[PDB]
Amino acid sequence: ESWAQSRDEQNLLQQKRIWESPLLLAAKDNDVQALNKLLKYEDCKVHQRGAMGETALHIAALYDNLEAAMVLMEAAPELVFEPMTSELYEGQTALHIAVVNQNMNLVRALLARRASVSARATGTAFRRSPRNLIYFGEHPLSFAACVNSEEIVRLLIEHGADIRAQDSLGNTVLHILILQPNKTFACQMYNLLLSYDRHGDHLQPLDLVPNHQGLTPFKLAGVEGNTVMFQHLMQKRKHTQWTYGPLTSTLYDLTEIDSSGDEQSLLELIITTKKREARQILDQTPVKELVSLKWKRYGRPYFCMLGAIYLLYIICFTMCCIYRPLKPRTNNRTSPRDNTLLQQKLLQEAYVTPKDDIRLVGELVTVIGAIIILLVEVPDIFRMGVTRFFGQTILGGPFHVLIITYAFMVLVTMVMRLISASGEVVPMSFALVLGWCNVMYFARGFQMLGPFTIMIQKMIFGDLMRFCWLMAVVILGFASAFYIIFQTEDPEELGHFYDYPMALFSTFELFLTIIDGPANYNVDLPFMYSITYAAFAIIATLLMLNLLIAMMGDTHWRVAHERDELWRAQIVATTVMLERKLPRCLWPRSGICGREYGLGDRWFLRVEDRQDLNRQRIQR
Amino acid sequence: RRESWAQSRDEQNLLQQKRIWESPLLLAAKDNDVQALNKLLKYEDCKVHQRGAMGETALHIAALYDNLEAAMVLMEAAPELVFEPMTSELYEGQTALHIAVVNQNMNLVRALLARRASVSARATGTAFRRSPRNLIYFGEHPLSFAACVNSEEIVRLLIEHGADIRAQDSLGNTVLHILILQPNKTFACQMYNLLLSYDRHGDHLQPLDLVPNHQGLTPFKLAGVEGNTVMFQHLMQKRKHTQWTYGPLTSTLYDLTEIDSSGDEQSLLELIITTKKREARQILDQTPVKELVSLKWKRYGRPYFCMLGAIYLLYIICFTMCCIYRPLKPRTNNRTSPRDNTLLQQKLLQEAYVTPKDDIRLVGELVTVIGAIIILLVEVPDIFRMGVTRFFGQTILGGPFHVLIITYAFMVLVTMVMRLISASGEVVPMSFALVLGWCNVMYFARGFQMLGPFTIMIQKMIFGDLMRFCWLMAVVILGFASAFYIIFQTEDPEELGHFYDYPMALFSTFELFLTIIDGPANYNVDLPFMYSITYAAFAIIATLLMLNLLIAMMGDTHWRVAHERDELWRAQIVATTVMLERKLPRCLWPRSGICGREYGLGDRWFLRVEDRQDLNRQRIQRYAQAFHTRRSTSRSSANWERLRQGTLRR
Amino acid sequence: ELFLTIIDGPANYNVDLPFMYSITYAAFAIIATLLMLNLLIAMMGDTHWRVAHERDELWRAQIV
Amino acid sequence: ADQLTEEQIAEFKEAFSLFDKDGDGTITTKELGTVMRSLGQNPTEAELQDMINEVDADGNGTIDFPEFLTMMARKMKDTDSEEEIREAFRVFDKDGNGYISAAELRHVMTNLGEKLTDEEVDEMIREADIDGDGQVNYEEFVQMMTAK
Ligand SMILES: CC(C)CCC[C@@H](C)[C@H]1CC[C@H]2[C@@H]3CC=C4C[C@@H](OC(=O)CCC(=O)O)CC[C@]4(C)[C@H]3CC[C@]12C
Ligand SMILES: CC(C)CCC[C@@H](C)[C@H]1CC[C@H]2[C@@H]3CC=C4C[C@@H](OC(=O)CCC(=O)O)CC[C@]4(C)[C@H]3CC[C@]12C
Ligand SMILES: CC(C)CCC[C@@H](C)[C@H]1CC[C@H]2[C@@H]3CC=C4C[C@@H](OC(=O)CCC(=O)O)CC[C@]4(C)[C@H]3CC[C@]12C
Ligand SMILES: CC(C)CCC[C@@H](C)[C@H]1CC[C@H]2[C@@H]3CC=C4C[C@@H](OC(=O)CCC(=O)O)CC[C@]4(C)[C@H]3CC[C@]12C
Ligand SMILES: CC(C)CCC[C@@H](C)[C@H]1CC[C@H]2[C@@H]3CC=C4C[C@@H](OC(=O)CCC(=O)O)CC[C@]4(C)[C@H]3CC[C@]12C
Ligand SMILES: CC(C)CCC[C@@H](C)[C@H]1CC[C@H]2[C@@H]3CC=C4C[C@@H](O)CC[C@]4(C)[C@H]3CC[C@]12C
Ligand SMILES: CC(C)CCC[C@@H](C)[C@H]1CC[C@H]2[C@@H]3CC=C4C[C@@H](O)CC[C@]4(C)[C@H]3CC[C@]12C
Ligand SMILES: [Ca+2]
Ligand SMILES: [Ca+2]
Ligand SMILES: [Ca+2]
Ligand SMILES: [Ca+2]
Ligand SMILES: [Ca+2]
Ligand SMILES: [Ca+2]
Repeated sequence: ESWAQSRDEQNLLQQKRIWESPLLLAAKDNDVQALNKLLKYEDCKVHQRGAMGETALHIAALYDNLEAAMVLMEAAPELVFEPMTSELYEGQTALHIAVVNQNMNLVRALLARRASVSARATGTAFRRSPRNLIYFGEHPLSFAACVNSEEIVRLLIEHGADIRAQDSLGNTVLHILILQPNKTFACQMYNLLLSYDRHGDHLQPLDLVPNHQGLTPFKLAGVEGNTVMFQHLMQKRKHTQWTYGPLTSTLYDLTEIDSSGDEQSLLELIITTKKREARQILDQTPVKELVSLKWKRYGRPYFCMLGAIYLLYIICFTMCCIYRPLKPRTNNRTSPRDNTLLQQKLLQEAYVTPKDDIRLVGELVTVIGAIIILLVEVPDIFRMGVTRFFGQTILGGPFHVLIITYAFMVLVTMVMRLISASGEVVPMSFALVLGWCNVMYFARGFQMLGPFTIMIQKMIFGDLMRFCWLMAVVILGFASAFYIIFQTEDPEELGHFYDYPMALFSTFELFLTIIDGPANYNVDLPFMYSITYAAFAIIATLLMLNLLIAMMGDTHWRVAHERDELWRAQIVATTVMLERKLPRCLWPRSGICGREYGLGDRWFLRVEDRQDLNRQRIQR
Repeated sequence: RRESWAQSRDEQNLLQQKRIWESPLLLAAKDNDVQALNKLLKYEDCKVHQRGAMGETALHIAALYDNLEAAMVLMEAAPELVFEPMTSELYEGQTALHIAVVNQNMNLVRALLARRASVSARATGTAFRRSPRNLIYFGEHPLSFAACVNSEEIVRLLIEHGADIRAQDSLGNTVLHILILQPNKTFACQMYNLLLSYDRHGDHLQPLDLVPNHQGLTPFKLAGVEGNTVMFQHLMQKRKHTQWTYGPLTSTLYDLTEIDSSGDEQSLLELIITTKKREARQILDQTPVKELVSLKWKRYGRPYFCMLGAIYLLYIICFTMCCIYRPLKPRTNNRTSPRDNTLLQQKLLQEAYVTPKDDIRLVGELVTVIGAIIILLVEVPDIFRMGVTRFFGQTILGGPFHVLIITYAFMVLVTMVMRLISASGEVVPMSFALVLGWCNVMYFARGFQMLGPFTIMIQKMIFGDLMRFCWLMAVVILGFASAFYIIFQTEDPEELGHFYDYPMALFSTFELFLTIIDGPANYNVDLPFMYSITYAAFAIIATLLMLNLLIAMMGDTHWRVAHERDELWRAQIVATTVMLERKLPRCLWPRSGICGREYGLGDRWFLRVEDRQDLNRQRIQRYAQAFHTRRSTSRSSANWERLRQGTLRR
Repeated sequence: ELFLTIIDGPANYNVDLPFMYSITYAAFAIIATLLMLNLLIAMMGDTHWRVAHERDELWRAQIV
Repeated sequence: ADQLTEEQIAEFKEAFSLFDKDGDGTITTKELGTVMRSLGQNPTEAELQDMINEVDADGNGTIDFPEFLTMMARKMKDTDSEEEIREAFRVFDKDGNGYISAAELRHVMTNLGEKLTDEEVDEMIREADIDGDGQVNYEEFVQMMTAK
């Protein structure tokens, strides 16, 4: 709220400064005859800062007043050499404004008076944000290349520009050309900046130099999701080898795409970011084949061997929960009368049995398995997600949360068996249905079961965390309505509703119809019941439950195009993860080394494709 | 074991490039460098027979990088340079003439034929053989290359300089076979007509468009197996024999000498049905073949498929009533296994057919054993012949109803054993033989157009959106069934006995997944507290989440594959008519068509189709004037623009 | 009735059913509620929007 | 004719088909006169000889399909299209014949979701079809993808 209020009371305040000032209003419009009158005074108090710190020359610049701006420069002190000395518009010189106004003769007139081509326009409405509609940059040539001014970039370089110009975020000028929304005109201005870049003082030149987080222009085109700029950068790294009729051969340099051993790569940065256009670089011409080489060869044969160890782990956890030690009850079942059926209790400490020694192996396996999960997952959340910054890993991938909770509940029921606590079935009931439903994680190396596990986590957090708010509205109203009808009644004939906890679990099963319903037929039921259960059966069994079939049915055909690229982005997230954890003796480097075959020190992957001979007749 | 192949080809292409830069003449040949070739070839130690990484000389590099100016220098200096095929396990045979051809244009191909070239050069290597491998299959011989690159000027230039238009390949494919299986079909038709023009009526015994390959398969039957709809319409224009044109009414006369099911020669309808490559079923909607199958189905195909649909249906009822009236005898000892775990009170008779009622069943039981052998004598000679289970990878994977009817006649002859040797477990093989027996009534529901495309959809759910569901069902009902078991392990299984045994706990949890029982509830004993939580989670992600999603999967699929099933059903009419024509004798099935003896057209069978053709004056006005020398629309137009930006932005 | 789930299902714990029943009812739990009852929801759901232009102009001929 | 793509040849071959009413690849002087009479205008039997001997480069009096194809380069329509549209048609056209079908537009709509019924697909063609065959040409498809 507070920022939008602060803008609008200040964008109108500097307009109020114009109407109360003689020459600022004479700069708002042309007004040439009164402008000569005012300047021949004793002292005009020429600075007289308004609401954002601008002079009369900035007003003549911003409202495209070329006629007034020529006049003020002869009667000028250092106004030409002068930033806006205030908040949000800060550092913005008159050279900056005339550049963004896209066509000026004042930009030649200002730089005639040796104007500052180095001026840090670091206010608050220049920083990239959702608060600010434009990230034009920080420097004049950062401005001029983004607004597609061909002539001014030719003219700023001529008057001694600042072609590198790292910034508050460390962004180079070529970084800011990727952050623009008009992707086509960026491709023309990209090559125009490298022509004046050539060489001489190496410093890994400007298509290599990173920003203040570490990111080349090629890697920044990937993260933000720029696709038209991405194919233009690929042309520099490809290398055609031989053409044989249709059958060509390209020798793509696989340097900034493949993770060497460290030092975050392009494939590791598409996954961590979450933009929709970000997961589209995964269908371009070197990246499409690179994933399918690492998944066919060292992917699925290391992800099916890893899935078969986990399923052999979850059975030796289940079988030591089936044969868990119990003893008959020694507490005199006259304890509350006719209302309990507990006939067997839990042993204190009794392992002297050869059957128990075989089981004792089975518990010691599944406990060591509970440490190793917390040694490969919890040291990752120490550095990123300490207590609540795991929230991104909460919402992004749920299988981090479930596999930690599984190894946590094993350690909770490890403490309760060492100190002989009472309730072990409360940890184990969580420890089983969490532990078997993690086999759904290993349903992503299969095109059979791939896009079905994505639809399950879309229904739960899109169409069943929606239906279960208007379900609990219904089944708490009727559950308190059915309770107060059968309250003045025998609870041994139709005992569905005899206390308010069980009346919430009768009505919950009547909403989903997984019980038959209250019907005795040997006793006269209350008259109010047959009315209000008829109205219950209509808005549960007939209205809302068949509405949820029509909503899961409508969503499933609507985002079926989306799940087919949500699955192929889960192949990359699995390919990268096994690449990091596994050593270097297994998992050889993808590609072909280029040292032996006299080409360099890089890593190369080639592709050979036919180009459909009618295309050659279009290449006339 | 097989992925070293993709590496080792890519090892050679880089090793080829390295040998170029570490050589004076090859680097001179990769570029033009016409000053440098005259510089080097006046020396003595220059090996002009320099073998690179594949066998490449200087002229190949001059050709593959199409340097015709560098080619003229090398042909003057090296005489044996049009010769010398490559050697390595990749490209073999391939001379400099092939490379000058494949680039669709060279003046070198006019130059090399002048310098005594070699057009018999079989380019047979591991890079010119069709497979899920190399992206191209152009052929072996230099004419086969010039044909399938759309080179109309080069093929005329090859036959004049002593070519061979007939010579086959390692596969046995001729020139005209290669033109059919190219991916550019309409330019293959113009090259087809040109390559027959230079045949000039050879006396070579069925001239060149009847000659088979090593499989034994004409060019006309190669447009059909592969899926060439463009070639099949072109090859048919030689067959038709159009009779008369009474205004807007023609009467063509097709030639069923290779289309119709002939004798022991495998006809064209027998080759499409026994083939993959889904584009092959597009041939079954073509103007001689659509009218042939429909006239073999309405007449002789359907009334025989109902007289087999009724003999089999009177066979199952004769087999059902021999299971209903099977022999039972009361229990002997006296309930020896303890109470509450034993309720069977009959048992099976050792051998007792001594009553007049059993001899009626003895008639009925001998029918279903004789009929069981007949099933195993008409289909098991295909599993006797084409492999047991290792060589037999065809009919198991192809036809689902083959398996169910061999299984049926296996379960009857298990029961034949157990009745004679007097076993005990006879209730088990009769449990299979009834559900297997009555679900082959689903086989005889493909001739009825109503029930036809419904059995198509059922086998696309079983092998589709139900085994995409049955894996993530068995995950859930192994988790929760082990969760409901351990809670009720410490309880009393006499008022709630759904979970007292882990085979039983799998059975009640599977039923609660489908809601085909009610649910554990007592309402007289206060249940365990953890049950009310873990069943409430199991009620949401089974009844509300995962079962209603399975309605959404079968509902999304059914409108997507909704015209494929009408293509799959009409391809099972062909699969039925061909089968019924073979196994039935010729005395019941007349050969379709009209003979040519008494009408004086030869020995070949014909089929007459008449069709009121058309109008559209507007079309023929556009072409004859060249000859002439000296609202639902608003709904439809909205659908075009949704395709328009849907296409130009992708 | 088991094909349509308009009764529960043959289940009589405290006596042991024969072994072949739980196999052949599990296959009749699938060609069932699961397969051929949800296919009928999809088939009636497919047709209800295919003929939706027709069922209106077939109603206007039930006024004439 | 040195520039003809796969589309216009697949249109001219079908245009050669309905114009030829004896099934082979030879246009007689008589069967050219059969079509001309159906246009309402009459031949004179020397006008038929005029139009055949205009382009009969081999010298047989029977217009073969290569001499028919180079004839439509003389009476050419035009060549003005875009390279992305011609590629977009070959994606839609499954069986490589230069025509889109009623079952070849129900495929494209199904990949885009769009839930089309059989009735609107036949209503799409009635705004696409020009000459009136229920079968979209290449020129009928270029006319819709940029114009209307
Ligand atoms: C005691 C002995 C038998 C060791 C048995 C090994 C298993 C109990 C553990 C060892 C390493 C574990 C794996 C370590 C890390 C991961 C990644 C983890 O990834 C996520 O959190 C999901 C989201 C994503 O990363 O994309 C999923 C479980 C998995 C495969 C674990 C599955 C269970 C494994 C195989
Ligand atoms: C959407 C609705 C309008 C369509 C059909 C609704 C009817 C089937 C429902 C609505 C009101 C119901 C009635 C409301 C009250 C009662 C009393 C009910 O119980 C008693 O008779 C109470 C006293 C006793 O048991 O003696 C018996 C059924 C009956 C007639 C109900 C029968 C079912 C009715 C007619
Ligand atoms: C003892 C008396 C009653 C005579 C018994 C003979 C018939 C009742 C049986 C014996 C042979 C059977 C036929 C054997 C072979 C076949 C082909 C078979 O074809 C397939 O399964 C093809 C499936 C596919 O192609 O996918 C279907 C059943 C059928 C017609 C059978 C139908 C029933 C027949 C005529
Ligand atoms: C392969 C097809 C049939 C579908 C696979 C789905 C599985 C998840 C289902 C169907 C087959 C079922 C099994 C079939 C046989 C049995 C044995 C049967 O156990 C008994 O002997 C119960 C005792 C009794 O019935 O009295 C019931 C559970 C179980 C494991 C079933 C558990 C659930 C299974 C594995
Ligand atoms: C978005 C949210 C609101 C989801 C909506 C779900 C609720 C409508 C359901 C889901 C879990 C249910 C609960 C699951 C477990 C229990 C415990 C259950 O057991 C008892 O407290 C009684 C003790 C006994 O049985 O001896 C009483 C009902 C209750 C609160 C259920 C009430 C209805 C709940 C809250
Ligand atoms: C309360 C105890 C006894 C059982 C409760 C089960 C709950 C907590 C567990 C068990 C099954 C789980 C779900 C199983 C499957 C999926 C789909 C996957 O793509 C994301 C996680 C998600 C969405 C899980 C969310 C948490 C979940 C609902
Ligand atoms: C285990 C015993 C007792 C009974 C099990 C029966 C099972 C194995 C049999 C009986 C009914 C059969 C199905 C009946 C119908 C069809 C439709 C057909 O187009 C494909 C096969 C398919 C899908 C069958 C698959 C196998 C099947 C499910
Ligand atoms: Ca129900
Ligand atoms: Ca019920
Ligand atoms: Ca003619
Ligand atoms: Ca001619
Ligand atoms: Ca087509
Ligand atoms: Ca048309």
